[PDB]
Amino acid sequence: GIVEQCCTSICSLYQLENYCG
Amino acid sequence: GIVEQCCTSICSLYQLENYCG
Amino acid sequence: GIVEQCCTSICSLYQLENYCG
Amino acid sequence: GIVEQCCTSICSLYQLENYCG
Amino acid sequence: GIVEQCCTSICSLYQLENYCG
Amino acid sequence: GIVEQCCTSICSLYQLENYCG
Amino acid sequence: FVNQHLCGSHLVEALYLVCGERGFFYTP
Amino acid sequence: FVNQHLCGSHLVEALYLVCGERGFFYTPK
Amino acid sequence: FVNQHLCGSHLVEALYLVCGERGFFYTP
Amino acid sequence: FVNQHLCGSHLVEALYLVCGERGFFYTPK
Amino acid sequence: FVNQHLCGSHLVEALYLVCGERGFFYTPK
Amino acid sequence: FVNQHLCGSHLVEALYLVCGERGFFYTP
Ligand SMILES: [Ca+2]
Ligand SMILES: [Ca+2]
Ligand SMILES: [Ca+2]
Ligand SMILES: [Cl-]
Ligand SMILES: [Cl-]
Ligand SMILES: [Zn+2]
Ligand SMILES: [Zn+2]
Repeated sequence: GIVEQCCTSICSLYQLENYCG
Repeated sequence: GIVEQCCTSICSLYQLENYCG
Repeated sequence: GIVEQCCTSICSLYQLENYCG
Repeated sequence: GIVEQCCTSICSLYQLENYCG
Repeated sequence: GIVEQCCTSICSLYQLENYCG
Repeated sequence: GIVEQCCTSICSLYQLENYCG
Repeated sequence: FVNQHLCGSHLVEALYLVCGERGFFYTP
Repeated sequence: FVNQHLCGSHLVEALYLVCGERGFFYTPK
Repeated sequence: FVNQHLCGSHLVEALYLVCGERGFFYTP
Repeated sequence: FVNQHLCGSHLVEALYLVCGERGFFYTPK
Repeated sequence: FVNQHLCGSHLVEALYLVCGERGFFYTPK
Repeated sequence: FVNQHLCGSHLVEALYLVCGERGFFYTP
């Protein structure tokens, strides 16, 4: 999930967009 | 919607819990 | 009260210090 | 400035990018 | 104190209520 | 740079004021 | 408008803490 | 009550920084 | 782990801004 | 104490929310 | 005006996210 | 890293309060 992806290594704005509605 | 319910009249924490998964 | 003193006119960081414990 | 432009109307992230270094 | 109890393992909101006035 | 100065050793408010405009 | 945008930022932060492991949907 | 709630949220963050090791006791009305 | 808890708080604030009117489901 | 500072910043925001009209005290180490 | 003060607080957080390693200048004038 | 990103988020909030009408420059 987003925590496993983006807390061990930094996520770009586009990578965060993958979690949007 | 949570914005309509909670940004004019304040929402308690119980009312917020309504929107949990 | 900090809310009454500081929520419509801006309080300086100095004024806020008066509320420290 | 940013305050006059973005506190009376919502600014998108693209508009906010103008103030980037 | 709250830092000992809550800054290395997570405190629930019920646990945090112990520090209310 | 501020990250090197303040994200491993904590900075005081005075040290932060170094970066004001 | 802006006041509603700022309200939502705070709503999302409170839902995070209130909802815990349940997660939440944010639909506005 | 919404504006006072939003204001108070930023006030306690400000007190946290200003008060430092002293801490603080936040009282609302 | 508290640090992962604080990280998730920032993630949902980022999602709020990034996702806009689409909103988001936070699934921890 | 960077970790303790980041933790306390989030603690005060959570206490503000949980404690409501009761207010709260923040007393760091 | 406090509401303008609170707005700027969120603006700088959005600028932090948007600008990334580019950094930014906050010029509130 | 993440730790640097999260620390920086708090740095810019603190700079906002400390600097006031002066503004500030955030440059990592
Ligand atoms: Ca904050
Ligand atoms: Ca916050
Ligand atoms: Ca924030
Ligand atoms: Cl606000
Ligand atoms: Cl953090
Ligand atoms: Zn944080
Ligand atoms: Zn706010």
